[PDB]
Amino acid sequence: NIPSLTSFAEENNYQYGYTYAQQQLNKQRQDFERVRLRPEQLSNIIHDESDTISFRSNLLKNFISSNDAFNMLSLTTVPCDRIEKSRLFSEKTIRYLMQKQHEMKT
Amino acid sequence: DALLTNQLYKNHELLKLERKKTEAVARLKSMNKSAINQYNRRQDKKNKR
Amino acid sequence: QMEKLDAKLNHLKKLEKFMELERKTLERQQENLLIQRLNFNQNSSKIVNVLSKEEIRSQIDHFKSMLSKPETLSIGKNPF
Amino acid sequence: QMEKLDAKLNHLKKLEKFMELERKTLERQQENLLIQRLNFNQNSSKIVNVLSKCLNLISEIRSQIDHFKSMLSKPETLS
Amino acid sequence: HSHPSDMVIPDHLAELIPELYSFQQLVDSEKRLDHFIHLRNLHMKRMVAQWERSKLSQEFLYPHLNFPNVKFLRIFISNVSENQPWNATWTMRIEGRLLDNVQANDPAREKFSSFIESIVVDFKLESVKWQYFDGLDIKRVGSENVECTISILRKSSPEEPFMSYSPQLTAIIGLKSGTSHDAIFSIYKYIHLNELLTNDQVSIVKLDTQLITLLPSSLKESSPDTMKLTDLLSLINSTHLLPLQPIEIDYTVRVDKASTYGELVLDIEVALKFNNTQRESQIGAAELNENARELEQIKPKIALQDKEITSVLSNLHESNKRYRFFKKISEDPVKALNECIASTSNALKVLSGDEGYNEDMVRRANFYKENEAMLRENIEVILSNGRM
Amino acid sequence: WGKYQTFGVDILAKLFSLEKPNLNYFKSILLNNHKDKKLLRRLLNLYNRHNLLNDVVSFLFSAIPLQQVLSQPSLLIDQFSPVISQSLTSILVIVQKILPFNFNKNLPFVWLSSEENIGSGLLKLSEIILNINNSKVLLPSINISCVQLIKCLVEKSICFENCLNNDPEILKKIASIPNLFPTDLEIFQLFTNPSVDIQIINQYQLLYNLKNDILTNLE
Repeated sequence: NIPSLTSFAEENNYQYGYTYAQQQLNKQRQDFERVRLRPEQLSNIIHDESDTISFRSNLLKNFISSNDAFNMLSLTTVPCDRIEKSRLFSEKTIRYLMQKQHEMKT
Repeated sequence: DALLTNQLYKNHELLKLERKKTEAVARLKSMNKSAINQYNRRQDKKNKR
Repeated sequence: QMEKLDAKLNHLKKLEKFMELERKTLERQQENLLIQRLNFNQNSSKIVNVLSKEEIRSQIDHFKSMLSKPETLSIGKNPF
Repeated sequence: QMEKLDAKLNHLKKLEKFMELERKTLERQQENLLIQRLNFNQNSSKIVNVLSKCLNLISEIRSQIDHFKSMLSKPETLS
Repeated sequence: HSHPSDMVIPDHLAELIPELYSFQQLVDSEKRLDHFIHLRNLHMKRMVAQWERSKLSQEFLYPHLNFPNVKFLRIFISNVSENQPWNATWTMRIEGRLLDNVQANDPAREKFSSFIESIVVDFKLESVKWQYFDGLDIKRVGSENVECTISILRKSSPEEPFMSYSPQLTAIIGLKSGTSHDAIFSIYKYIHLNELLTNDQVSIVKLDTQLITLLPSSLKESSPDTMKLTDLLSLINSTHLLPLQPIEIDYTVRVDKASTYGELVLDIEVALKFNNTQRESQIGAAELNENARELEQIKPKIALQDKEITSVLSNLHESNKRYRFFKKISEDPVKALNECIASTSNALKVLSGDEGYNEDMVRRANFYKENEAMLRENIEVILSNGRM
Repeated sequence: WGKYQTFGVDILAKLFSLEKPNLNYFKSILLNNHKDKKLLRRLLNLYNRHNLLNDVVSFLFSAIPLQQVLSQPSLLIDQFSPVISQSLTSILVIVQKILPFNFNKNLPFVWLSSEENIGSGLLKLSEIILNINNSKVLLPSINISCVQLIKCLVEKSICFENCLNNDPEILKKIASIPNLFPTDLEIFQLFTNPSVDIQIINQYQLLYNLKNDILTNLE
């Protein structure tokens, strides 16, 4: 097949109305461009991450994540002088930067 | 899609090639037709004399 | 860390470029040697098959006998 | 990320050693080229020398053999 | 669930924490490092495959100049002939001497007896063979003279692929010996430089005056036949190749000369199981498999680190959400405390499934005075269709 | 991740097939009725010379998964042959019919030696595709597309250097690409196997004749 560019012309094709070579080329045209342009009627209809995203699950997760983070704010009756600060380094990041600074003189 | 792409690239090259063929074809006709008509007119005024 | 990474990367890339250039040069010199050898042997065989048409019999047979057995080098170990 | 990078930067040394293997192989090919060049030079020189001996002992025809002597007088016989 | 989305720390965190650029261009600095390993691996898959193809070639067969598998061995062609008037004696001999620091009376020496494939001295008295001692001692009777063509076959083991060629092929190729790959490659590179390649297909090859004598017995010198290359490649396999390598020397045993036990020279060399072991086509494959085992050892420690990288990235996004929620409140605590309520009851209306207008908005009368436009449309639409 | 970029390399492959208005508009955009003259000259310098051309060619060198099909052997090329074929067709159109003067930077040189070595990737891909069909429709076109693309990139790099004449030591830097320019042994292999084509070994032998003309002009 792989019919033509002349078979795609408007003269050899039907229009809103109101030969043999044309009716032979339009067989191969409709038999080529209906196995090429047909959509996939099976799975892999996900196509990406941002099509199977769920508004209901994210809305439920945000309803939980706002409620518990607001219960963290108001109901935690620890005064501001008593809120102890967290460490800016870990127990492993403080070992690796003692190791690499020891090995930095090479 | 790949085969029709390759056919789309095939068709442009064929079309470009044909013109310079038919430029040689059409000039072959008319200049020979000129050379025919010159070979006609070589004898035309000859017999008048 | 980024400086040591880019230093070793640049060194390995320059080593790759040098090895590639030397391999290309070796392949070129091998092909040129083979071409020159074919040319020399073809020319010598052509002029000896032309030239053959006493003493000239002995010298022509000497050159054809030397051409019949090309030789190589004596490469071995050192006994003493 | 730095612990991830240091593993590959320790991995690079074997790929460095493969370059030394390639340098060994290229030096061996250089040895081959030198030995084949030496075996070519002496054979070409011996053949052109006994060719000169034949043209010394050999003496539409004269101009042909003199053209052959113009050929093999200098080592242009590769051309 | 390999999400491509959450490998990006796009703008809102990198502007606040400037180390994230120092993180991100770290990761990109890794991504061009591993790719450099990848172009390395396709390099090491190449050169080994380059060398197993060129294993047969003499680029890696004749140079072995660390230790070549060759030991030279000289041979005296001796002749003792006495008891003649000056019974003509014919004590002809062949003596083998290994070129080393070795002696003549050395016990268990690599002579021409312990290590020679064959020495077939073809005499003109009676011809002798050598089926695979301190010397070759031949003596028959006779009177005048004897000439013997001394022929030495080298140790023609199957692991020395350097074989001789035809007397014609040496004149055109230039190699008095070599492998079959040189015999298949030298005429191939000879064809292209003198345009003997033809087209009708690449298989057809014009023959030459130097190529008609390649097959003289096959009768192709009678017709300049531009034939296929297939007949040429099927020609040079046993029509010219593999003579079991002979050396020859012509000499006569003389009637009056005394001896040649210490006077004559020869040149024959030979151990062989070294250079075919440490080849680059197998050492490179062993190094490739070593680096592959090292990659498969180093990979799960990388995967266990990537697990924790993703688990810390998820916590970074979760903490970013709570930082934004705690900052928008602290900036304006009356407008954020109206957006926190109006997006909580609306977050319940959607999750419950209910819909519609706000009940307390449409209950008043100014709603139907500001929406005077759409009601005159909808009342006519419902009345004209007959549903009012 | 998602095949959405593979739709763009077909829009660019089919819209380059007309030398009428399509390729004229693409030419005047990539190289350079009375108000859009002001609009186009406003949009072109709002896009941050010749950033558009190298961006389009570098994106078309993306979506050809060289790293993925060369990491692990026939399934991935049998799945991605149309996108590879149309991407190579688009790059061949841009190389042959757009690049031949207002340039000020050597674009085929910075594509050939951009530390990713896409020419070696195309050569290994041609080796891979040549080692499946002889040992599944588009592959004879893809082989010739790869080899002709490498040849046209090298020749246009040398031609751009001859036109610009600012970097004289590039004949070393072109010949110092670690897996370009296939050796004489694999071409010796290709001239013996009957399962190969005629145009494949023709493109290979003119690539080798380009390789020899590199080394002759080198010194």
